[PDB]
Amino acid sequence: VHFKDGVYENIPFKVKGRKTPYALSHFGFFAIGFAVPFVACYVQLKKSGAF
Amino acid sequence: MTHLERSRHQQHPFHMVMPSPWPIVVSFALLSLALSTALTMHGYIGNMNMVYLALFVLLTSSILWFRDIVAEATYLGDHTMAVRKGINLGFLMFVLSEVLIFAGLFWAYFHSAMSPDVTLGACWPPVGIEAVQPTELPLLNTIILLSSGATVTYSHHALIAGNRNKALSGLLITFWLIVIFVTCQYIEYTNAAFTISDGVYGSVFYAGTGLHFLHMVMLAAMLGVNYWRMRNYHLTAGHHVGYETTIIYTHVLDVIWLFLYVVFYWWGV
Amino acid sequence: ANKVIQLQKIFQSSTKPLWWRHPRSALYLYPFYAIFAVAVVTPLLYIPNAIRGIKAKKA
Amino acid sequence: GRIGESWVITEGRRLIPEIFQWSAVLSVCLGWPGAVYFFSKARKA
Amino acid sequence: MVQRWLYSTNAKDIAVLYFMLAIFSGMAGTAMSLIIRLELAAPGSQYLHGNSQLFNVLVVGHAVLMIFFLVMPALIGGFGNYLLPLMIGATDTAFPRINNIAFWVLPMGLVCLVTSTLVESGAGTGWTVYPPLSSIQAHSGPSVDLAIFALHLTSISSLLGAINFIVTTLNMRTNGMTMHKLPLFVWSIFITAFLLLLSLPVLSAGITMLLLDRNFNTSFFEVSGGGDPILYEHLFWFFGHPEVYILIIPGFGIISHVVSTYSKKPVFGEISMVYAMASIGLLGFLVWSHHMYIVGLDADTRAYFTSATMIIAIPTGIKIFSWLATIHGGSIRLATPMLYAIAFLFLFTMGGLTGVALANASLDVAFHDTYYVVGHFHYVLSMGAIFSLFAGYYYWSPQILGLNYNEKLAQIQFWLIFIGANVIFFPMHFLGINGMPRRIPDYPDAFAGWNYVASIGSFIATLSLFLFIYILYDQLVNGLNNKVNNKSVIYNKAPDFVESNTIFNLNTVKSSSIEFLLTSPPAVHSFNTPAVQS
Amino acid sequence: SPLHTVGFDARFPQQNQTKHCWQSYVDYHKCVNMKGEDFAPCKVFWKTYNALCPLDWIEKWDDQREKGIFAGDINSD
Amino acid sequence: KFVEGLSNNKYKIITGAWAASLYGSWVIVNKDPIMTKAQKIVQARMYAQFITVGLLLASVGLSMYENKLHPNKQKVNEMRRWENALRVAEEEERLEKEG
Amino acid sequence: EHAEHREHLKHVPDSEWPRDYEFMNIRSKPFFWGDGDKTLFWNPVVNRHIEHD
Amino acid sequence: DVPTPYACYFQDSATPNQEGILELHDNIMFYLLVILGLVSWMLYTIVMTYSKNPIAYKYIKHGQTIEVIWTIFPAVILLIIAFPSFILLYLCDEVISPAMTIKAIGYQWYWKYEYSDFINDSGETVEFESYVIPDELLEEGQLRLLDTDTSMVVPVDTHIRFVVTAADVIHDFAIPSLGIKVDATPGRLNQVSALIQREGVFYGACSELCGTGHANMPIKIEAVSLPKFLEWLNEQ
Ligand code: HEA
Ligand code: HEA
Ligand code: CUA
Ligand SMILES: [Cu+2]
Ligand SMILES: [Mg+2]
Repeated sequence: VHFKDGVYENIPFKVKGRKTPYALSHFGFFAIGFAVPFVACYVQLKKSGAF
Repeated sequence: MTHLERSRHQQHPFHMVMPSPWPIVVSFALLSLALSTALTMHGYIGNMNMVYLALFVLLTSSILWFRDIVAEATYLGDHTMAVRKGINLGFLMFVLSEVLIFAGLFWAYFHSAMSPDVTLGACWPPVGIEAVQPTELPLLNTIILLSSGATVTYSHHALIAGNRNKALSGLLITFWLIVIFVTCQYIEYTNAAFTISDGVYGSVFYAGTGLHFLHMVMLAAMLGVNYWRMRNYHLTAGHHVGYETTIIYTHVLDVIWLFLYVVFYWWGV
Repeated sequence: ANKVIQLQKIFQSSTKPLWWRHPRSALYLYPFYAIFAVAVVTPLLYIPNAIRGIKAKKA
Repeated sequence: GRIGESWVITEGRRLIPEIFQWSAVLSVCLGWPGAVYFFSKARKA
Repeated sequence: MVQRWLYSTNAKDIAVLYFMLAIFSGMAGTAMSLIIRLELAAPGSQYLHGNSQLFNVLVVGHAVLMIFFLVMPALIGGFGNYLLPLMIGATDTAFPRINNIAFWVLPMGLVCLVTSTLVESGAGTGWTVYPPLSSIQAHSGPSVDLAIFALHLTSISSLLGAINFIVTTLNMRTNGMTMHKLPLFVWSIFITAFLLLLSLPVLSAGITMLLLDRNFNTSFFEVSGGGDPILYEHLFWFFGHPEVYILIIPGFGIISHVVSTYSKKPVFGEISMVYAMASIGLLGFLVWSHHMYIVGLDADTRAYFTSATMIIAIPTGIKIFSWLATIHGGSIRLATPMLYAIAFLFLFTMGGLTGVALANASLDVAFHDTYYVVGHFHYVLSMGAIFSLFAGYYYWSPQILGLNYNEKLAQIQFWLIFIGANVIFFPMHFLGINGMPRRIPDYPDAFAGWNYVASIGSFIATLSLFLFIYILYDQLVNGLNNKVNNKSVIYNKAPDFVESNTIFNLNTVKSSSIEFLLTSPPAVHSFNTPAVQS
Repeated sequence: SPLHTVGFDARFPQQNQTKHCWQSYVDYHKCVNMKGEDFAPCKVFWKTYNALCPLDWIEKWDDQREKGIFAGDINSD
Repeated sequence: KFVEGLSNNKYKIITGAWAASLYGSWVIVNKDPIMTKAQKIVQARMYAQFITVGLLLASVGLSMYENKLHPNKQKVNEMRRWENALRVAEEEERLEKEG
Repeated sequence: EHAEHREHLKHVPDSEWPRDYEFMNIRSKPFFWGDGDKTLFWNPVVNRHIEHD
Repeated sequence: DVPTPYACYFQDSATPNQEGILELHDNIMFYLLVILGLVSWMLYTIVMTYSKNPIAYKYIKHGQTIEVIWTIFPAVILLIIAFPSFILLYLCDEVISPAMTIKAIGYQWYWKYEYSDFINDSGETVEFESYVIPDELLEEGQLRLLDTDTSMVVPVDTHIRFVVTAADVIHDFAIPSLGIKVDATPGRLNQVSALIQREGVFYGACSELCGTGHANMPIKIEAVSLPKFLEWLNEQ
């Protein structure tokens, strides 16, 4: 089966027809991407000293 | 012929593979294997049961992948001559990558051998370590690879010719020949004066010979699969790319064994 | 035992995917799905025990 | 060329104003460490 | 949709996933660069109080994450997987499940690298993970084992992609592509895929020797016991220089294409340029120990390597001279990938000149493990590979994604990353020649100014990436409105002078490769029939 | 005024000197075990190893010589 | 009496003879213009390694043909180096005393 | 010949086994399988751990 | 000798090797700045006179004359650059006839210096472990993180060759003022030479990763005159 082609059927994100705004998913992706070293720093700063 | 029954085909010789779930599963199994063998090397989990099942699920996913590729290659029938030359060149480049791992091991041996450290007694082989003499068991399992190459090349040239009773006899006796090689190699390992921890000599010696050991047990599994699909009439007289693949592999394994054997058993003692 | 053209006539003439198209391919994939799900979900419950640092109970 | 204002003059007129602005953009693409050193307390500011 | 994104043996829908992990890991790596340069902003124990092991963990995470999970995916994996079948007319690549498993064994290397930085304080060695700093006596724990299992998985991914690329442009070319008629990015991906399978076997052999003398009691680099740690430096840097030549050669291909198409001129001597690039590839193996001028080599072999690294330096010079020759005499349309292409030339020539200042084995004794080296590679790696990455995205994604971006936001993003990254790595040279060593948490408080200037710059270089994230969002939800409502640029190749508008609407795209003739987002079976060429 | 030391040996002119110390030590123990048990101008070797290689190496090699697990054996009977 | 100099380089002559053996087998087998490249390469490789490991035992017979002429080596070259190491100490400290 | 030699060195009492060198029998960390001092093909006749008297 | 805030040049000369390194770096930068200036000038001239160019000379794609001149010019400049670095590399390993020797063996997060040229007529070798002063016991004028409670002290105007090694993780003996930088790997001794031409202090740091205490690992070398060094060595 050849999957049908369009302007928004090339990416894994669904953008147009949703229930939530797209900014939620699009900025939460880079929120968890930008906050994985912060949670590494937190789990490393509770293991040795304080914080 | 008619345009109407020419446009009902592929329009280019190359392969169009249907979406198959064996990159994702074997990648899952590779992740589980890596994490479990990083986790059991420090006593976090109790036994080696979990690295055993991780290695087993990797093995059975990859053999299901090879089941899918033999079904697609000889049942659905897509491996035309362009795809055959493609997978042939791909296997050639993969084996060119394997021999560079062997070259890195030989670099380790040469660098710690021809400039020996002052803690080894400044002599290669080091003091006290009774080195393996190259003329007893190394001579048998360096002539057995040449005999294996000779019988696998006449089994190949009998497969191209047309006789079945010769092209099957050569494959059966090369399988039993190299498994006799593997068993006497294990016999050589289980009575040797040095272990893998005894100095740097035992370390790099067992690293090189053990990598060649694992390579030929993988070759023996490949040749068992090839003998099964030669008995079950999959291999033809002009479309045996999965057998030319393994004879290229066993001949380059023979020559890398002779390199490893010469500089690991004659010059290095 | 020269059973390649019958397998080809079966394998071309179906709609099911390729890893489910064989007759005896039910005995190869259900226990595989079971043991694969077990074998890959199981270190992800031992990883927080490693993050907390508590080792095994061996010896 | 043969007839017209000479090529030396008509390309000097094009390029001589370009040398000073090249020197400006290079003196501010490599010379801003001088401008940040000039205001700090190491120069007894 | 599960069979289109999880099984998905189609080289167009694997490159998007490559790019998604690329932007995810690049965000994580620049969060680590922000945390590093935020802690190094002032002497005395800043934000992470004490705890130098955490800083070592953060710097190895930044280095290895941003090398092996942003630059190598978003240059080799993503761009090669989307464009190498789409420039030579293959319907898509050979061995499709191989470049599906390459992508799908990337993020498990990522998750084991992430969970390596949590267990038993952590792997801190730097990305050049050395013994006996990483052997079990001086570094105990299962951390660096997961940290190098990540390198095993990324190594396997890149080699499988290399074999995939090599066979798919050695056999499935279109009807008229001869052995020397390919566009130069195909040649870059070609030669890079050769250097991968000629180099990284040695890497994986050396690092699995490191693993089985950590845990399996062998003695490759454990020195009291026979071995030597110099053998790891040899076995690592034999990959370590071909790795960055792998990371920079598709950058040369991308920059060649964008300066060819934004100046309305073919590249000056494409055959001599591809000969220079191929000789750079086959010569980059012979200079692997210019990172080891200090450890105790003889002056004779040091003389050989400082002879050979300058012959490494010359064909990059003739490539940059051909770039100046092919932008000379053009009709340069200064759009946002052409701006990145223009900045790459200057900001890589600067790093290459300080690199040949480093390449003298005489002069490397004053500069080794010193912030001069950081100023060199954070030019030629950062500005080089990522200005080529931005000049790849801003030039190709209107064709791939099919949604036109905003133009003025792209130009403020370029000028913000240009200013705010030129202010970081330029004081690193003064920190280097004044005497600051590498990998210190912080420093003796003499040179307290240039670190503060670099830290006030890194916030600009992070804010420009936040604006790039907003550019991605504004492209994804306002693509068609940026097509219509006159916020973007629509034609990358302008109409020529004496050509009418009614005549430009006949021949819209004057390309020289296939990619700008396919429709925005292209069909899943683009070349049903082969694409002929004479 | 004087500050004399080992000078420059012609056998080992490289940057490394580990073979130079190990050979000078093993040849000190090869002079003073063989020709005469102690009276000599082979105090040159003693001067050389005690000038060149560190005290932890000398202590490790002397305890290895006492236990008999020395690497390059010194022709002892 | 030539055994000394061209048995010091055993593993140079063996390796050069292996390369020349594969070349002189390949140029023989490739003149047959009917086969695949791969079959020619593996047959040449087999002939080459057979003659090479056949020469490896001829060098063993030659190795004890050298060993009767120079008994118990690796241990009396060490003492020649030791005599040159003791002379360099005595020659030096005698002029240290009288210089 | 090697089999009769291994039967010769079977009955040797273990303190008569020679004290051998620093590089032989290195143990950085203990082996995670077995008792702690046992490799894969560890023959208990030819590869004894002397434990330094 | 010591670093200075907002400096953009070398820690200044002490040794002939560092003087040669400074002269060589200025010669290399003098040959590099022509190339940087003409590359920046070519880029500026092109992008500010061909942006306002409406047509493009698309029929200029090769020329052999200018191609071979821009491929034979970097070979010439790189030969002129490589011509004195061979002289420096082959003279900075010339350690013929040094006066005295030092061992500088580096442990975990400190150094241990030892002199064993036997003119200390107490009889013994002299060693001292050379820990960093921890940064709360500093007393009103002491340079932070690169001071030392027990300095190494060397003489002026004698060639001194010191070997270096470790007992652990690979360290580096690195002083940028004396121009000396050599990796102390735990397996081998590595020797480098020096001729310090003036009295005074010289500071340096470890320049290889050691682990947690990489920053807290300095080198302090006071160079005094020869009678004061003889008095110090006899007294200590
Ligand atoms: C990929 C290579 C790479 C890049 C780009 C960078 C960029 C940065 N690095 Fe560095 N760094 C290294 C690799 C890199 N680094 C290596 C190998 C070391 C040596 C480690 C060691 O030896 O111990 C090192 C060391 C190092 C040091 C020296 C510390 C020391 O060793 O003492 C510092 C200090 O400032 C630092 C921080 C930063 C910061 C703030 C940036 C900023 O420039 C980050 C900002 C970057 C961007 C904004 C780029 C855009 C990002 C995207 C995600 C774009 C997405 C686009 C597409 C996918 C098309 N890293
Ligand atoms: C992206 C990979 C990459 C690339 C392309 C380069 C480019 C070069 N590098 Fe770099 N380098 C690194 C990656 C790279 N480097 C890394 C990762 C480190 C740190 C490793 C660590 O952790 O220790 C490092 C540090 C480093 C070292 C190690 C120093 C040390 O650690 O002690 C050396 C040594 O020779 C070096 C030299 C060079 C040279 C001569 C080039 C040349 O290829 C540059 C070529 C470009 C030009 C030459 C300019 C353009 C040419 C002209 C304008 C013509 C005229 C020029 C001349 C006549 C010279 N750099
Ligand atoms: Cu010692 Cu860093
Ligand atoms: Cu390099
Ligand atoms: Mg270093």
